[PDB]
Amino acid sequence: AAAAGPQVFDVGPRYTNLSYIGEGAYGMVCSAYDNLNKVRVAIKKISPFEHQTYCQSTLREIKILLRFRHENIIGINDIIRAPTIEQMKDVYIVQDLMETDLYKLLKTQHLSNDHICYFLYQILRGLKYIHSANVLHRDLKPSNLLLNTTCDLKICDFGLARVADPDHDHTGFLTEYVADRWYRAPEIMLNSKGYTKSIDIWSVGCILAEMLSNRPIFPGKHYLDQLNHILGILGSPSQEDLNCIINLKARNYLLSLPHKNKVPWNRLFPNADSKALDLLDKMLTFNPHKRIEVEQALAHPYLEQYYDPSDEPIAEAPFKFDMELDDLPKEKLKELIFEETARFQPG
Repeated sequence: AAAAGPQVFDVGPRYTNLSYIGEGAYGMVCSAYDNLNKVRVAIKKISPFEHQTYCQSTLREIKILLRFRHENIIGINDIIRAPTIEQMKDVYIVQDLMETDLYKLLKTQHLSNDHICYFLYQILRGLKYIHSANVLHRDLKPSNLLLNTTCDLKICDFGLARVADPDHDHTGFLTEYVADRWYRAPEIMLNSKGYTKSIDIWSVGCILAEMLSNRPIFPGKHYLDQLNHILGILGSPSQEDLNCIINLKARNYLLSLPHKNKVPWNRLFPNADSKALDLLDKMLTFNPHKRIEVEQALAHPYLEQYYDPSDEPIAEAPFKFDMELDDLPKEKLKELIFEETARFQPG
């Protein structure tokens, strides 16, 4: 067994010359030389079978990523696992090596207006496809946008992804949420479980603002501070937008807040392309009903150099039904991961 930071990292014969490249969610990530494609690849070791929760996320991410085929979504090249359920303790997911991500890039690098435009285009092109598959990403943020040396962008990390369920999206005030606070739409704190496509557009809006300045636009320190950051820039919601929040604890909370006026995008982003700010305004709209749709954002003037709807494909095979993974035991989820990974096996 090849070892890395002496743990097992046992990746076939086909993957040699291993380099540790950090610790992801369900285990260790390395780069490795692929002997059959003569390219270096990324390999993620996953060890989830002890915990029903880890099995859930692992299965959901593998099902989604194996069904999707899109230039702007990370693909699975290979899956290495034992030939039997009994011997399967770990799963290794092989993907294209991406030298960096937008989080790492924004920490040190100024983006040109052309880079911001091209990166935003790729994000929306990939999100069009996800949404067309009736899937919500629910955790879009810079660190989940992988980049290579020629600025190709790939969305990753479908750990929080769900089948869209706009009809069952309503919930109480202060409902607990897992996804990164700074990219959460205002409605997640108010009355939304985040089962509508408009939650992803909000996160993309936050990412565009972060690309314009190299700083998060809404870095809230706690759940309610996230709302104060949002309303500090957008201003107090209008009567119309409030009238759409029927939940009394959420409405009366917003009514308790001192009045705030909007901060103009051009004051926050004096260097920014006016078209980028128009589109940003439309993405960071408080009312999710009035928020711009992914396809409208691709059609916005800011993206007119790239916009080509014939080359912005939609999914052949949407997830029409909810993935009822929450009440399956560990053991069934391990069998389903085994079945889902079976196409990569010799034979």
